Amino acid sequence: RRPARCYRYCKNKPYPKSRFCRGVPDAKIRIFDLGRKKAKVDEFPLCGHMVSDEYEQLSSEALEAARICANKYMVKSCGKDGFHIRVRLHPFHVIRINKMLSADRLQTGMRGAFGKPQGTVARVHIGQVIMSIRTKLQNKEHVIEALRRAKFKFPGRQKIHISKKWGFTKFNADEFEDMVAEKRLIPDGCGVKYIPNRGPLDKWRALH
Amino acid sequence: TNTKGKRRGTRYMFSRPFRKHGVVPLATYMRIYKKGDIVDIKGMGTVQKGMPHKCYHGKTGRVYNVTQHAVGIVVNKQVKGKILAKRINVRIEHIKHSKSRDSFLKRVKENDQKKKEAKEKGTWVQLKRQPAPPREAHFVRTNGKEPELLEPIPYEF
Amino acid sequence: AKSKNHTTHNQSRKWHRNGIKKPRSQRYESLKGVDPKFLRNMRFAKKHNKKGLKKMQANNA
Amino acid sequence: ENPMRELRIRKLCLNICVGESGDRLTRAAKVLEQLTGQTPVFSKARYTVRSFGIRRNEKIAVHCTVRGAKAEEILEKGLKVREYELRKNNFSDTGNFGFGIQEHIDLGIKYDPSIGIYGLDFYVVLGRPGFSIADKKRRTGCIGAKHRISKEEAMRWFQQKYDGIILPG
Amino acid sequence: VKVVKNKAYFKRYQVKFRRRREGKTDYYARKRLVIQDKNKYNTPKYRMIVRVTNRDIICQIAYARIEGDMIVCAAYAHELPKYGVKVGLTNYAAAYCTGLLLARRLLNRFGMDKIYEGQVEVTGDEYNVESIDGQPGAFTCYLDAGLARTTTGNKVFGALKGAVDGGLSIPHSTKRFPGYDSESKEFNAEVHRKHIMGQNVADYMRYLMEEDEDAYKKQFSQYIKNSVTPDMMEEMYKKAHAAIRENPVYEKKPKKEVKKKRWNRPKMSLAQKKDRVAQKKASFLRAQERAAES
RNA sequence: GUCUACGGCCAUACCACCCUGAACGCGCCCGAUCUCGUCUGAUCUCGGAAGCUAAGCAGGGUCGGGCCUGGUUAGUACUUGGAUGGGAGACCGCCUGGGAAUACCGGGUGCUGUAGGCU
RNA sequence: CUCUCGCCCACGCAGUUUUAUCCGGUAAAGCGAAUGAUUAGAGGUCUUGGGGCCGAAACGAUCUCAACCUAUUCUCAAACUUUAAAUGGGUAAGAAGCCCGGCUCGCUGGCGUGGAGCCGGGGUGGAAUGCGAGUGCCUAGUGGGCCACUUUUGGUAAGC
RNA sequence: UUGACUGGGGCGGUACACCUGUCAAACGGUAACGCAGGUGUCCUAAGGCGAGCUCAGGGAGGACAGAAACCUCCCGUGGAGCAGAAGGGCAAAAGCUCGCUUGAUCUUGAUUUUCAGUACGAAUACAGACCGUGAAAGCGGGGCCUCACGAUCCUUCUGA
RNA sequence: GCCCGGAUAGCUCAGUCGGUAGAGCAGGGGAUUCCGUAUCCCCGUGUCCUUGGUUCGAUUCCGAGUCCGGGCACCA
Ligand SMILES: [Mg+2]
Ligand SMILES: [Mg+2]
Ligand SMILES: [Mg+2]
Ligand SMILES: [Mg+2]
Ligand SMILES: [Mg+2]
Ligand SMILES: [Mg+2]
Ligand SMILES: [Mg+2]
Ligand SMILES: [Mg+2]
Ligand SMILES: [Mg+2]
Repeated sequence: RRPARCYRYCKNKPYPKSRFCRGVPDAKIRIFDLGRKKAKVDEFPLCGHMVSDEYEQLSSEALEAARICANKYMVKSCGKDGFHIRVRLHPFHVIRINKMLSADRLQTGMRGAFGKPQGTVARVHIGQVIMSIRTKLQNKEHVIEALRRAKFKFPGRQKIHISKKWGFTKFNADEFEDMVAEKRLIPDGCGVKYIPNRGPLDKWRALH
Repeated sequence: TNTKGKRRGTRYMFSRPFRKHGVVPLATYMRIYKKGDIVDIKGMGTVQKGMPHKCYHGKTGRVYNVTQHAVGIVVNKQVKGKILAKRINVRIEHIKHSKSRDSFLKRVKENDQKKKEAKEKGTWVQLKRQPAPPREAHFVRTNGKEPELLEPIPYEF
Repeated sequence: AKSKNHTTHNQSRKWHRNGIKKPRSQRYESLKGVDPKFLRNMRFAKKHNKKGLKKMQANNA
Repeated sequence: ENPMRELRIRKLCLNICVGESGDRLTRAAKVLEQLTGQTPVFSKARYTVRSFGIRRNEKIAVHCTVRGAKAEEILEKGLKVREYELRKNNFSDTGNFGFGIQEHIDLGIKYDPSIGIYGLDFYVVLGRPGFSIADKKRRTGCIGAKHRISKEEAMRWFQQKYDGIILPG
Repeated sequence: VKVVKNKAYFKRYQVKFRRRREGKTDYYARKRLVIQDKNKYNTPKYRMIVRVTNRDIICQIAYARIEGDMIVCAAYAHELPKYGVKVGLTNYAAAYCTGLLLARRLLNRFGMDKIYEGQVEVTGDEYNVESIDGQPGAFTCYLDAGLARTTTGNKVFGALKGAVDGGLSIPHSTKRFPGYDSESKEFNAEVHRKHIMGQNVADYMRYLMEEDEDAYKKQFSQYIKNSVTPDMMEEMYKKAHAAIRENPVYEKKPKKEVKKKRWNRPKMSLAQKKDRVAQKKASFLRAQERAAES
């Protein structure tokens, strides 16, 4: 397996797994949520992202080693089932190998040059989040140190950002409790389902 | 190399916009094309029988011939170093009236009548049109209040 | 002994070196390719307008 | 209180599905013609499955449809061999029903070993005055939810006429 | 719990036409029957719209414009009691007598009355009007049944022959007139001049006196109501063909007679329904607060 | 104030459910002798006029679903031209001009042409 | 060679813009919009797959995994797309035009209808900026290219 | 005499004639032994015209019948089919079944596509015959559209 | 150090028709015989390599990974 220097800066167009590729092996990440998936919304208020600084390609294999390095640290200190790690970007980009000498000039040179599939990597934009854990608010200094250990397994530069939302929802943490309180948000497991005031009135009659 | 076939680059442009498929509206056939009418070419994909080529889709020509179901249109084609006044037979569903001269025909109409309005009234109305002049020296009014101080917001991620 | 396949580099500037031209649309375009039944009537309209017309034309004109 | 909005028999349709054609499917059309008095029409397959002995376009079954006054006179034959009882799940979501029998000589047919024994499938659809607009050519329309007939409204009909039993097991 | 019904089938849905969803036309046969071959450039292609209904038949001549079809002249069958045929306004004889009314009224409007009188006596044979030279030409006109199954003896083809005997140049064949033997190839024109004067419904009266007078009162009650007796019926139509050929002009009733305007509901405003909701929300919270504390 | 016949634009007209429908009409409906067509007068075709607005149909209603249209998103994302701009690079900032899209929020909910009838 | 300017308006033309009017499916965006991918839980329950018991047995009675369904949620698409730029493409910006009168026709046809054709007359100032154009003949050399912004394809990368 | 292309040549392969989608950078054009494919046919109907009918799939039911037989209802914007490779297109249809047929005929030009603005091929709009189908307007000179093929010279048969 | 098919009881091997895992050796237990030889019969023994996808159905089909053996082999 070639170094991650070789399959770095996003050069080719996205070349995804479909009926045109048909021969690309499996990603080393196959599971993506590893804390307690069963949690509700109010059990883990704060969340913490690690944010990309540059536009590059992360391998599926580097995302495997990253979440393991974060899963291991947080069961040491926050304890098991006291967190919810979620790796957010998925590998869909197929890299190729022009696998020469399959010490000789004998196979070809660059004659038939288009490669066989070699693995899957993930195209990342600037400011896009990679990993996201969510815990109690008592565990804030364990958020960063989990993701600080996870950032040494990625190429390039990442910044770790404690977010301003409530959990893995999209609503702000200062006014969530004030606004889930009356009607506007209902909790269904690990997320929050917004209800507007423009549907049919019978679901408002089912509420209250 | 690149397969010199008719209907080659048209995965999208001989196709309907979306949710207007099905059989064509009938006013397209109840259109009146005489000689010298400026028409433009937009070939559909429902009628197979007379679609022009992918070279004329979006060009605009001039009718020289009208027949039972189609119209001869003389268009200009950019071939390499020169252009060619080329004539094509196109069925009637693939074209329409270009509105491009109808905003000239209105002015000529309301231009000549306004020209003889200056003969009876005696003026110098200057019917030739002009581009946008620089803005006139006008006057703003900040009545009562005072202007709003805005300043650049700080950076938060 | 491989060569270069196809470019259009330098080709656009030698088109405009002599100035790509409009085709010189000139008054009275010809009737080439107009459908014959319309065309066969119209010259019957031409070979009878000089002959049997001009005594009952100028007195109206 | 509800005038000219009443359940009437729209048609009664019958079939026998034989696994093959030839001799056996032919004299089964003789049976179904004796119940009705009009000639059968031959249905056929469209999936050769190679596990039923079937083949595509091979004439697999016979069926006919009976309307009007003769539909009820074959239906009342069918409700006495089954003894005026159905189950609750013979009443479909659109309201219309069916029950099916075995040994067709339990219905009025005399026996013949050269003919044999076949099983019918009586299937009744229900109707009101106004159901023709879903099958009319010119201005075809849907039926309106207040005019369509329900499962529970056809079983309250089969209790009313024919004094049936629902047998809710 | 069962399957994945629609929920965004409406997001992509493409409705057909206002006139296909209502079911009147087809637009496949309209496109081939209405649009002018455009090296004639303005000359209108004229139709004969024939539509039978329950209790009426409607005959119209229309042509197409781009803002809608234009109708030249129309003839109905509720009008037709004014010429004598007072009852049975959907049978084959009323259909033919509407087509002659629709043909004579048009040529009165265009001034072609004394030319093009057609076939004055009704023989049922294939009459075909031609163009007398020096005068205006025959009115050319094209039939459409629209959406009706044009089997032989369809009464849309009765109104096809009242037109043709009136002087409308309509191309047609005699193959679909009642009186065309299917397995033979002959056209029995005598069956058609029987069929055109309604002796078949006179014989269906005659078949019902001598068999069962009770069914002859169940059906045919309004023939007996005024006076229609099946020997008189063949002359009553023939006395109506004389009447429509001498005055087709269609006077009109002066139609004013009332000034009142209220029958159905107006669409309530935004504010009138926005406060209906706050009215409903009020009644829900007063039954949950009060009637569950008590 | 609406309808029928024929239409133009083709969801602001559709879908689902619920109320209302004076008069004309349009319908359901009643029949199978002829015309015609079916395994079946159900459809199609043909004779009617005993019923009925129950359906269709027409109006209206739903904190309606869609569709239509405008705010927000957003001068954001991209982008024309420019620099001996930054930076190991990846790419980023600026000058000069243009300039989107969703979630989310608001408003709408068929218009009319020719001919004819009711009020 | 044909002409245009020598001294209240250029015949004309254009690697340009403005004014209008058409064209397009890339960048972005989208997937709680179709197609193709894909992560998580919550609710619901016909059920089957498999357990837990009241039990000779009974879809008599009670839980769980899964499958399905519904509303949400993460992530994508050169050979997907509702939506959709910027740059770009075609046309138009008058006298070959506009209006009026008449007449030919074997084409068209209810029709002094339709449409072309020809003859006669009536009114010239018709976006900005710049420039003199139009045409015809004879014709050599050439038919190995190479580099740079930016856009891109193969390649780990290359003074490829 | 012993082909050419070719990341030297050979071996291999066909990028040697042709079609679809992408590359291709929103007109058109545009390369590599670039990517995913297809062609050297099949069809008297799978051609032509009319009429009738709706498809995939799913739900609830119906003797043997069960995941898969047949019948029936309801839902069904194309999720099926249209000979095939793909794209476009298509619902009283261009799909399915049936009824009649041979326009898959004779003949002169024009035009488009590739383009040098040559040919072959393929296609378009006509016009002059003779016919089909249909009540009719119409539609039809092969296949729903984009590929399905071939000069001089020679031979062969046909035509006045 | 690249490709062609194979991964199955203690072994080995066929078939894993999209619907059971069965020949045969080795051990076990009988029967047979005066007693044994052979023989005969029955029993025992399959994560059918690992996981993912495709239908009341996959070890079987599909295609990933691991493993085992078998191989394309120029003038210089
Ligand atoms: Mg009969
Ligand atoms: Mg009959
Ligand atoms: Mg009846
Ligand atoms: Mg009603
Ligand atoms: Mg009602
Ligand atoms: Mg409404
Ligand atoms: Mg709404
Ligand atoms: Mg720039
Ligand atoms: Mg510079």
